[PDB]
Amino acid sequence: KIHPGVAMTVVRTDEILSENILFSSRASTSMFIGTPNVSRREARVDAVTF
Amino acid sequence: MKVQGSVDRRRLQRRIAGLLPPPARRLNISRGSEFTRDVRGLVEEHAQASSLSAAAVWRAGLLAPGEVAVAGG
Repeated sequence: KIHPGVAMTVVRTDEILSENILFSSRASTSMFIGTPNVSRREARVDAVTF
Repeated sequence: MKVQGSVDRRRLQRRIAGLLPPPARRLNISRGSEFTRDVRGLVEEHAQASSLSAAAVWRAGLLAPGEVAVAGG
């Protein structure tokens, strides 16, 4: 426990969970909606995927 | 003036209307209905099983020309 010739700095990164609040002003984005689609695929021996 | 040599006129259209249709995919959905004959017709998997009758078999279509059982005659 002798002090060496040189000194040192120690750096670390820390994570903090945080519950945030988001405000949005009215009419800030225009959205265009499309018609939904349904297709089928992966026809396999016992099942179908949609 | 109307010679009409080939038989394609007024006749081949019926043949190609049968040879025409492909199987359906990408059927569009409405929220409020949520279930239709359209979705069912896309869904139906069309199994192959015998009811052991003349009318029942012909309706099930097991006497199918291709390898797969097809109904509707």
